[PDB]
Amino acid sequence: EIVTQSPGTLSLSPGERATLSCRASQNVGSNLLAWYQQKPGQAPRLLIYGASNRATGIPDRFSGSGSGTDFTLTISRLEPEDFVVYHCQQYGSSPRTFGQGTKVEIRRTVAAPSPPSDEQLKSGTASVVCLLNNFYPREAKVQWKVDNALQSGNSQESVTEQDSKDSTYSLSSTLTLSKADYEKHKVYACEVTHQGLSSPVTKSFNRGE
Amino acid sequence: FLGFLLGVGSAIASGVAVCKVLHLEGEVNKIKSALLSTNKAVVSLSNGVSVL
Repeated sequence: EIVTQSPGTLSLSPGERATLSCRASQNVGSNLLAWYQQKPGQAPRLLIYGASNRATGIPDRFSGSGSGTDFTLTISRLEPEDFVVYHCQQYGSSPRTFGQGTKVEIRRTVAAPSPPSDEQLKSGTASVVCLLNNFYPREAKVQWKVDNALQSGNSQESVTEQDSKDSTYSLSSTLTLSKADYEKHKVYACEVTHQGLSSPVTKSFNRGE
Repeated sequence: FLGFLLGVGSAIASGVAVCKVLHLEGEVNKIKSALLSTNKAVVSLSNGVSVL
């Protein structure tokens, strides 16, 4: 009834074997477990029904196994089109419950990474950006520094999707502060950790253009 | 008429067997859950038989 999936994100090179787990709080009646594949921004596609039977037209690289509490979806060798989300649904009891989903992402070499505004300050609030680019290992931008001091709850992170032919790209971090705090300080430093790099880059943020 | 040479069968023996299987624990619950979103589904009973 609970059916939780594992792991949250799967990092595997193309052509490798993928193993996705779906566990249940209690035994699923009649092994009525289904696996769906969902591409970004479209309807799910049914892969497996009955926990072992693959649907019509599905390539035989997708297979299902398991019983009772634990079920597994295996992709024998991943195609480039296979790096999408995968859901497990139980339908041996009412109500039918899905899983949280598992993301399969391309694994690659480690990364290649390539002040306040006036009008906004004039307009009141201000937002300082800490941006990055083509990078792989999912950890981009960590901490802010307002006059050598850390802050929490006033910054928002927002990342992109993996690239098509380089499997990379990066995150945007916006620090929002009112006009009473943007002009109150004159430095907006930043420390990044594990960018596939050596030291945090471009941490100079003198108030002014 | 050679009807006295015919054998003696049991017409609803197979159906009565399915009725008896349906009385086992959880069989009716399996059918009820299967017929939740549709009027027609295939159910595998405890004895390994799949029945519409």
